[PDB]
Amino acid sequence: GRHSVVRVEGDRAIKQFFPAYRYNFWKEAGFLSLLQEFDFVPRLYSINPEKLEIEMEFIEGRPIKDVINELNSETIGRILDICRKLDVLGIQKEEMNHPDRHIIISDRIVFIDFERGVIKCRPSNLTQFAVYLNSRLRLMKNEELKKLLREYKKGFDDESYRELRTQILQYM
Amino acid sequence: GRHSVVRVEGDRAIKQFFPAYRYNFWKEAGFLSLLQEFDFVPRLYSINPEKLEIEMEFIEGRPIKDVINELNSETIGRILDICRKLDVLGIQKEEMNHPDRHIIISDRIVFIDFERGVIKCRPSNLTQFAVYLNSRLRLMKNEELKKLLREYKKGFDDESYRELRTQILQYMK
Ligand SMILES: Nc1ncnc2c1ncn2[C@@H]1O[C@H](COP(=O)(O)OP(=O)(O)OP(=O)(O)O)[C@@H](O)[C@H]1O
Ligand SMILES: Nc1ncnc2c1ncn2[C@@H]1O[C@H](COP(=O)(O)OP(=O)(O)OP(=O)(O)O)[C@@H](O)[C@H]1O
Ligand SMILES: [Cl-]
Repeated sequence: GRHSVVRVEGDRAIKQFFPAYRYNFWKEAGFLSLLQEFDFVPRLYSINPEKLEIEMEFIEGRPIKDVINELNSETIGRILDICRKLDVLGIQKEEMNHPDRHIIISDRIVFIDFERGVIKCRPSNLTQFAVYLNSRLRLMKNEELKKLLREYKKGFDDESYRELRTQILQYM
Repeated sequence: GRHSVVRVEGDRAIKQFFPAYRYNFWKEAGFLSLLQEFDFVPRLYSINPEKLEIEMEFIEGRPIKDVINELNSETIGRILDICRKLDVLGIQKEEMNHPDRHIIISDRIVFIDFERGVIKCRPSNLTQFAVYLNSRLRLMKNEELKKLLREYKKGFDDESYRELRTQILQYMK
């Protein structure tokens, strides 16, 4: 169930939303704009509301699904850090338990696809990503995971994050 | 000390940010985009990051600074409702205690200037705007307002919004 068609021209990815998804067009544009101050989203080049088209930087890399088993704890911690950033910012990207196509890995790490984003006081980017990570790497038992995730969600502060971070990385 | 120059071509306001305020260009673009589903912001037409330009709908109306003392309580209540809507959405627009130039009034009510916005769990749109209103209309003592605004921030649900809305409007001439 897709909301858009993405084509590539030169160095740009052009995402054209179907007309029934104008709502998602604007959230994609909005959250990409609000995240330009950081290095973990594509550069945004243009919006065209009449065509529901967003033109942005094409990110060269591998999607997380193709290399998840080869990522070192270095790189996993950098991804966890980005999720924590989104949590702190108030942006619930959604589908972070299925980031398969939406984390692009090279020398850098870039997230794509913000069209389902919503603003939330306590987003679920880290906890959703943790579920995906445990499903793919089988780092621990679900109950142990929910213990750590309930601890982070209750505290939702840097201390609670640093504890959860090191605890996920230790299972690697 | 402004962050931009705004010019008008046809029915469009074109806001061009100075290069030192690229950061604010993106917040203006972002929050206008996130608010296009609502009718109280300009339509956004285009962004040009190389020029730090945003092209948007020109809003015809009178700025609130020019009509505040003549606005009726129904109209004030509509403005309060828009501040509440931003509160519920999580968008702190900032400078709502100096909205003089940034609320444009006609048959409709439209807010402009989101370049200083920030996401917050409990924004201060309504609480800042209440201070502007008390400064211009002299509704009550500063201490009374401050109690009412803390009660709103403590509750922050629809019922406690309605209470603060009523408490503010009841004092109007
Ligand atoms: N900036 C980009 N750089 C590189 N590849 C991109 C970029 N944007 C999109 N793509 C590619 O295009 C695909 C489709 O884009 P995207 O994932 O944003 O939408 P989708 O999930 O297919 O559709 P929707 O979310 O609208 O239902 C991505 O999975 C990715 O392979
Ligand atoms: N969409 C619009 N429709 C009509 N007039 C507009 C619009 N956008 C801006 N203006 C006019 O241009 C003026 C300047 O724009 P704006 O206040 O957004 O930016 P600014 O002068 O850089 O302010 P600040 O530095 O406080 O952000 C406004 O006070 C208003 O008179
Ligand atoms: Cl009246």
